[PDB]
Amino acid sequence: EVFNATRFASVYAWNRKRISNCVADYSVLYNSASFSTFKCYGVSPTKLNDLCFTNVYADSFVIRGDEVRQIAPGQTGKIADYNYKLPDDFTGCVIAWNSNNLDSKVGGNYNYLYRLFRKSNLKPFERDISTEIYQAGSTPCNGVEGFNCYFPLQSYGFQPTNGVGYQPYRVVVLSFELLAPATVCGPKKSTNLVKNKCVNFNFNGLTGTGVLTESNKKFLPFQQFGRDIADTTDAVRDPQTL
Amino acid sequence: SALTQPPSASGSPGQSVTISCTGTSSDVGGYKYVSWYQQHPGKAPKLMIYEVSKRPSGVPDRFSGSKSGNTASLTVSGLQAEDEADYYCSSYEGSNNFVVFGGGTKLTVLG
Amino acid sequence: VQLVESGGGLIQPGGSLRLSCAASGFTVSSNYMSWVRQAPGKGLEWVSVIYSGGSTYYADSVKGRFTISRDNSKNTLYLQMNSLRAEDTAVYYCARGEGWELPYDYWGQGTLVTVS
Amino acid sequence: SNIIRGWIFGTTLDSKSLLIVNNATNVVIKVCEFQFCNDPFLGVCTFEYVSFKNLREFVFKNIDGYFKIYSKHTPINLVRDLPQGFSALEPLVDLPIGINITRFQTLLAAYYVGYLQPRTFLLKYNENGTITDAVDCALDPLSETKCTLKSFTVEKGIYQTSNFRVQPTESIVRFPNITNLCPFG
Ligand SMILES: *[C@@H]1O[C@H](CO)[C@@H](O[C@@H]2O[C@H](CO)[C@@H](O)[C@H](O)[C@H]2NC(C)=O)[C@H](O)[C@H]1NC(C)=O
Ligand SMILES: *[C@@H]1O[C@H](CO)[C@@H](O[C@@H]2O[C@H](CO)[C@@H](O)[C@H](O)[C@H]2NC(C)=O)[C@H](O)[C@H]1NC(C)=O
Ligand SMILES: *[C@@H]1O[C@H](CO)[C@@H](O)[C@H](O)[C@H]1NC(C)=O
Ligand SMILES: *[C@@H]1O[C@H](CO)[C@@H](O)[C@H](O)[C@H]1NC(C)=O
Ligand SMILES: *[C@@H]1O[C@H](CO)[C@@H](O)[C@H](O)[C@H]1NC(C)=O
Repeated sequence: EVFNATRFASVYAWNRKRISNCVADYSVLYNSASFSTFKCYGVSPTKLNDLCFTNVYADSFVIRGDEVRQIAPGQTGKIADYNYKLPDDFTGCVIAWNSNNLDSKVGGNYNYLYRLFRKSNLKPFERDISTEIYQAGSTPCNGVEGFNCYFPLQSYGFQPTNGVGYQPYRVVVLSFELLAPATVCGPKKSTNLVKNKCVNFNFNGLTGTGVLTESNKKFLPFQQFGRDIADTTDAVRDPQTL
Repeated sequence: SALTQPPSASGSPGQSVTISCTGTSSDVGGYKYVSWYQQHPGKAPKLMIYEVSKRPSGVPDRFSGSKSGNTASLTVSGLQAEDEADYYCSSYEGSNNFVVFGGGTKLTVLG
Repeated sequence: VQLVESGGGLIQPGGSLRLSCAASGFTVSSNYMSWVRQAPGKGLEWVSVIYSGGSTYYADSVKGRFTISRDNSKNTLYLQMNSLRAEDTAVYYCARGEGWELPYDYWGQGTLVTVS
Repeated sequence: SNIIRGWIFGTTLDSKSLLIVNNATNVVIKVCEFQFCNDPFLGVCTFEYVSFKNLREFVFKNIDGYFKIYSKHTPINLVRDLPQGFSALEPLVDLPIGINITRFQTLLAAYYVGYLQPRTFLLKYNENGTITDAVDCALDPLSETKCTLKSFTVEKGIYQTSNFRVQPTESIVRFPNITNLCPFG
């Protein structure tokens, strides 16, 4: 939904999306080759599926080519200063890729506005959408936009023949929050099932070694183990085929 | 890399003269914005044509040359006795906010 | 837009000049500004910028040594330098503007600065 | 008439929580910091979910951020009050929300409301694994005996169950009468 969206959001209204109760296979998109860069910050590109965060945040905005390099932890640059201010301890992976084949259009794509000028940089992840026309000089503008008075936003107009420094690179940056139980985790493999062999099993929670034989014990619809009169494991419900 | 040009381009008074502005496609064929410059000897650096389809508020009209892809060119029409000066160029690199300029086009109008 | 620079001179390797461009006509706070210089008989040389969020940039020869600052209000505007060599003689001029976008249209009066 | 539908939880219950609507077509949940009226009733958000004659029991306990909701829709034909009898409760859901909950409510018959306590029961699982009976091991001497034996039938005799002591009533604290602050400066 977020990556393959048809309607991306402009950068002056840069987006955010809390995602919970998810199984997030980061690698099925890491091995996509449709990206310009998977520049993880805080963690590695792989070795995410073994992580369990509370929520992840999917920003969905588009920038130019060099503004990708602008996007990085604790940077100094127009977008990192007036549109999307990463904190320096940002835990995630910026995932940007050109869309000059997709979002560009003849004559230009004038639907994108970047925060042209404003008095000061933002807080981390501060979503500034206020369109208060720039105040400067010595007087408020009152809409006329006189000298030193300007609009805080500037249209892009993506021309399909613009260089890599001006081509649309739809960017989507993810963040990791840990507070509470973790509802988002990468998937877990599940091997084949071997019976009648002393194996070192590991069912979803519990471990141990034994010889798994097809039984006839009839658990209740919700149970997961069994136990013996001395509280030793005696049966396990196969979590793929019950 | 820099907007290097032939520093001397001449022509007859009243007719037109082309003052070029040449750099690499990393910028000149990338942005929407290129700005032109000119300086009468001693005068402050005076921009000529920014946002090539645009000019400043009251600056006269016989300016506004264009950008022909990888190479720009200023087309001054109606050369008058006040059209003798030095010309320059200006635009932006593709790195670290770097703003680029021209090598210095001394517009030598024949006296 | 009455901007009047002040502070040029001639400096042996080690000194530091602090220019002072008054900002009477145009706020430098909650605004932007750029510093430039021109070698006699040459196109311009961008030497410094100051964004609204205090961001700063310098060109090759001046990054790491050139240090621009200014007071909180629209009083003044500086350009400090360090480790001067014989290469840096060029007439100074102030340039109202910031980067390529929002071009340089308004300018200063010009302070003759010579480094050798 | 399927009246008692919803719930509400939390710690302030006004702009600062849970919810379980059942608005006649689709079970709902939420954790959005709702603003429900001070008189919630049904006429005629790091989470979400969609989809007398009956006694729809429940149990809610939120320990370690998990909000488990056991249940049982056991039926009856009764008109007065809680029908004496036994029916275990089978865990229905488990939400990993992690609020602090120290208040709740109801939406819309009767609805009794116990309060759990850190007991110690002796459950009797039958051949299927279904609980069939239990012995509150702090109820009465007979139950404490059934507990210490781990059996539901206690043969004649005399069994030792607990160790009884008197608890101290007062707290006598005597100290030498000194008022001078100690010369630590
Ligand atoms: C887990 O996924 C497996 C995937 O195969 C399911 O197994 C299938 O169950 C259907 C039941 O109609 C049968 O066709 C086969 O027994 C299995 N294979 C296929 C290809 O369908 C299994 O039902 C799933 N179980 C749970 C609890 O999700
Ligand atoms: C354990 O559960 C089984 C059902 O799974 C019970 O046995 C069934 O009881 C019903 C009565 O409603 C009979 O109609 C079935 O014929 C029984 N089937 C079998 C295979 O027993 C059983 O009674 C339960 N255990 C105990 C101790 O009652
Ligand atoms: C019931 O609640 C759900 C929860 O979102 C809502 O979508 C729906 O409109 C409500 N009404 C009906 C008739 O389902
Ligand atoms: C819940 O209580 C714990 C007790 O220390 C406290 O740390 C935490 O902030 C509380 N959270 C909420 C949401 O009330
Ligand atoms: C010693 O100094 C500390 C800090 O100034 C002060 O709190 C304390 O009262 C002093 N000792 C006495 C005996 O007053």
